[PDB]
Amino acid sequence: EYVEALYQFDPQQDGDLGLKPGDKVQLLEKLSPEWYKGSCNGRTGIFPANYVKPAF
Repeated sequence: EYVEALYQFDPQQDGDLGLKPGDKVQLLEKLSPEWYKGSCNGRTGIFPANYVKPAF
């Protein structure tokens, strides 16, 4: 499963996966309704679920 970032998430804590709009992210785990774990361009971390939409 892959998702696409719609909004810029600026990371603030170690383990956060920063996102720029258009970035496609491999979804590794849905931790809760509010936080996902994923990978993008070689980086792995967590990000809020409402920054992204389905891609494939």
